Amino acid sequence: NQYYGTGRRKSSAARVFIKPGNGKIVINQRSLEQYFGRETARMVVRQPLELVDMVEKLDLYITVKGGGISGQAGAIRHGITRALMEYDESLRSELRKAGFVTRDARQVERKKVGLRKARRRPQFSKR
Amino acid sequence: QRIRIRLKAFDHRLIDQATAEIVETAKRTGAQVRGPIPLPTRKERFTVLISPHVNKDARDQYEIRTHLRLVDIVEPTEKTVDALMRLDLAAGVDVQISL
Amino acid sequence: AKQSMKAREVKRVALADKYFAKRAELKAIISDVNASDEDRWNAVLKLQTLPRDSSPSRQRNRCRQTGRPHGFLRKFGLSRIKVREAAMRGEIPGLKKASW
Amino acid sequence: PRRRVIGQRKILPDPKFGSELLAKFVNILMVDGKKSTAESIVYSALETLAQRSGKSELEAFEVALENVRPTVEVKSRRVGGSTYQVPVEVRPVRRNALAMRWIVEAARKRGDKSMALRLANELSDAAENKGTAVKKREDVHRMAEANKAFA
Amino acid sequence: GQKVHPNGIRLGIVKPWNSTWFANTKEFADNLDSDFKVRQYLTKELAKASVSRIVIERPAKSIRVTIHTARPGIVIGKKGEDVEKLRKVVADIAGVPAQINIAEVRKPELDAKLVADSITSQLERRVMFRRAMKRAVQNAMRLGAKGIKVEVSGRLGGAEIARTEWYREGRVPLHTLRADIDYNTSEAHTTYGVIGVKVWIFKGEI
Amino acid sequence: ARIAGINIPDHKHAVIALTSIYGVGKTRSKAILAAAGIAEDVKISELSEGQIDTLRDEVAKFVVEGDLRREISMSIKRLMDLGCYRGLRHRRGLPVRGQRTKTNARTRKGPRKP
Amino acid sequence: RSLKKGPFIDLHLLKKVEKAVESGDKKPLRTWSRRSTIFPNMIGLTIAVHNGRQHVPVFVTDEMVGHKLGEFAPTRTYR
RNA sequence: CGGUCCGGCCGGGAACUCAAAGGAGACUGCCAGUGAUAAACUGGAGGAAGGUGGGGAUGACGUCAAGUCAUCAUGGCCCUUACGACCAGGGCUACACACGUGCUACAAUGGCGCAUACAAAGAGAAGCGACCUCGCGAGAGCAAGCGGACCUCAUAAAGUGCGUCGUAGUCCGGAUUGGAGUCUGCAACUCGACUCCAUGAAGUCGGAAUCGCUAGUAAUCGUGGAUCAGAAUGCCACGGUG
Ligand SMILES: [Mg+2]
Ligand SMILES: [Mg+2]
Ligand SMILES: [Mg+2]
Ligand SMILES: [Mg+2]
Ligand SMILES: [Mg+2]
Ligand SMILES: [Mg+2]
Ligand SMILES: [Mg+2]
Repeated sequence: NQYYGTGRRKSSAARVFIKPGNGKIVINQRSLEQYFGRETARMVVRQPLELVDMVEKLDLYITVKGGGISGQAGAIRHGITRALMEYDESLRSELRKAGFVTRDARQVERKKVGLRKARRRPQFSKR
Repeated sequence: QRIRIRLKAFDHRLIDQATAEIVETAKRTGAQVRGPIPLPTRKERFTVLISPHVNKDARDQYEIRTHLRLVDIVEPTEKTVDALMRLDLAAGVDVQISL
Repeated sequence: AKQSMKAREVKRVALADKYFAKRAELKAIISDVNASDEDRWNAVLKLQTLPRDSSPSRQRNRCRQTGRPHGFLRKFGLSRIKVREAAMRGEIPGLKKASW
Repeated sequence: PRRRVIGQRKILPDPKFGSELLAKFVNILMVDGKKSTAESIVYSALETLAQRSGKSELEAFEVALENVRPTVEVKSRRVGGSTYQVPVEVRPVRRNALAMRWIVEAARKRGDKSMALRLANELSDAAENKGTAVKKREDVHRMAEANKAFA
Repeated sequence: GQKVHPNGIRLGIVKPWNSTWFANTKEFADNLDSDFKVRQYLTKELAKASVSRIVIERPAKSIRVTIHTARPGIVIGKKGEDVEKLRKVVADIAGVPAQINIAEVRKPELDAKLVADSITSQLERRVMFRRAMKRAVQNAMRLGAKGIKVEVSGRLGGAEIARTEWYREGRVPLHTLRADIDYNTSEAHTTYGVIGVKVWIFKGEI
Repeated sequence: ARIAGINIPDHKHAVIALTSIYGVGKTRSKAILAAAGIAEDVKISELSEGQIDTLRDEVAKFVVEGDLRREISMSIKRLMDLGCYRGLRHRRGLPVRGQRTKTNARTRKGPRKP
Repeated sequence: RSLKKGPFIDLHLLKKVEKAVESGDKKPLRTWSRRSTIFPNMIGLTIAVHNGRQHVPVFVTDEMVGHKLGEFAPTRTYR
């Protein structure tokens, strides 16, 4: 049976499936390099596969909807780590230290009445 | 074939209680019942100026949540059709019959 | 608003359904058909002879109680002030103070 | 910062070499929240600087940084109507932060063809200590040795 | 400062709506003006009949008016004599058929609208405002209210400089959403202007 | 290089070099090089006298330079002699199209004076 | 400025232009119609166009065809 | 998993994303240090979340005879063959100027051309209006679906890939004006929006002085909505990068 872990950050939601053998990455029926045009966004998904060793040890079928580049990439990082604990559960110690277990609750703040943006207040005039 | 019931109500604890009545009445009188399916709520937001004259930043922000429920009954048994038709449901719930 | 300004709207509605709903719409679609009559129509001329208030665009959306021509909401048919007044009394169904 | 005694946000290291100091530098250069185009200018300037100075991309940054890094600065203090400039010893963290900030501000004030070129030539001038950025550490030094009595 | 309507803020928490019907954007405005027009008729007709609340619900293509009153006998009449003449014109105003229900208001001295309307009707008879307020407070506290607050604003007793006076007995936690606060207004149209009555009755938490 | 209205185009790319004429913007410059069979990303260098005159004959079709300047000025004077609103404003040095004069109308009025 | 599908003209003024052609040129034609487009059948006539208070008499010319009657009657007094 | 027009598209599967109702959870509870053994603070463990976790709603007695008799209601006063009422045209859009709030800039962290990856939240029958066809285009003709997690508005733009311009009042910047048009509307002269062609102002970063913002904030980049026949650089709301 497939090892599953859900990951999300911002408005992005990523589903991660783990199966042993090879070092393949398929994101929404596309390759890792084909989907993300940034190498910084490519390295964040490679992050869980550093502390926990993998070169050609296990494959990953991943799908992500919503948000943007860093949002989707960040969501996948959380998913892999959740699928990794699903497979062992003793990997929690190494995953906490790196801060990948934690869901980043940072969402965009709402626009408030009287304000130009979320916090940006219109220019003040004394006289 | 199949009978499609679409429920709309501004109150949530009124829609699923009237839905519970439709699902139970159908499954009791021997019918195949799919759902209660919870469809997305349409949040009609409104922003009104709270002052009768001037005071642009002072505002009241309201919403009208329109809750949606889908109940699909597979077996149109005469024991089920007649049981559902003579059912007294909350006056604040709109029922859409889809054949 | 004024009783006269309220009455002026009743006249603008009565004439909107009498002509520009069943008669003036027929001559405006005609003044658009390229296939038939490209010069001798008189439909553009006979539209003028019809009362002015009869046009639907000449009507102003006014608060259904006070007559306020400003701060109108179609959803309730009232101005922001009388919307708030009824909202707080629970006279508007499903409407409550929202926060997100 | 009156009552609240806050710490400091630990930022993620550089995606290329893994330097926290460079991650501070890309952010300092960054404008309009465009990190992609910001690291593209920092990496192109580092590629043109290390090549035209004899490799060691981490060390070529460090040589230019040691010349702009200040030791002392003045703090404006109104005691008796008059505004006194008190000389104060800067902390190691802010030492680098001021050094990096002047490198970016001096390269922005340059007249070259690109920001990757403007940065490289400013990092070249700082490595030999003869630019607008090393002069900003110099003016800060003359201000501190003057008000040396009010220490 | 300015306070939030105690009824409005509690709608959905511990307070119910006065309009329970559902409608789409199409007839929402048409129903709202029909609601205003029906309440307007009934408040004018049943003025001496102590009407506290009016609830409108629309089952399909019909209107179901639930008149909350402290004097149901005068509203009903001689074996439905008065209910029949009311329903007949409610159906005319609304367009759709009408069905009027009468809900008994047991302790009216605990109803905000009825307390407020009592102060208003007293101020128009030339009673002293301080006496009217104290009587409203005392009657409510002796009948079980956990608290009461009554406010009268503008030209009190004919005075040239308008004042805002208030009497408060018990607990009135206006910040606790959980609390049952019954709030209503009334206007006394006096020979020397308009006097605004505001009543808050705290009945207990949850 | 010298085309139609006396002007001497620089040794820049064909499409930008042709915009130098008064009466040819970005659209006419793209259409003139498409009709004469010349590339847009090619300089004045290599463009022989046989390729210059074929563009001169192409640009001769539309009113350019001095011929266009008098045509624009004629329509301005026409409004002015007519006595129309549009003419009374070309005569008063104020915004003709309808723009506000209470404030910001400095392009037409010119720089302010106390 | 408008759709090519028919230039606009008021019927009360168009009938006044017709009556002036057959019966010959009279005194200035008192009209409030500022929205009407000038036609070739107007050249030579004196149309008194309103400004808000008085009727500005304008002698129709061939170059005036296509323009509105209200362009030759100033609405705002500026001195 | 079975079948492929390689489209979840069709049988199916209720696993997962999500939808929306109910419920759990975080309390200085644990440990340690500081501190009058107290309160509390600091750090750590566990935990998705840690010290009111993030945001909102909530605004005490009262202050400024502070704002609103032009939303409405109303004591008093005033007009009542007129301060009322109807109509056409005009004005609210005037322009020697001064101040406040904004948008767009002054450019290579950028302009342009082609190729292309990734949202969120809304609106809709007197409506949103696809596909197809015509027009450089704004649009127009023809005409499906959809009172809507189904259909439509609607291609997100920043970003990334390649090429070009090479510090120039410029392939920056778009004002102003000339010519021709589109749509809505009885009707676009005064005084609408938008398109096409041409024009190519000022401005190369702003004196004295001054404003916002402490984290998913500022900065920037798009998207939707209310009003609305038509008329957003305003307002209200939304996520992207950060
Ligand atoms: Mg009135
Ligand atoms: Mg209108
Ligand atoms: Mg040109
Ligand atoms: Mg929940
Ligand atoms: Mg509180
Ligand atoms: Mg005052
Ligand atoms: Mg340009």
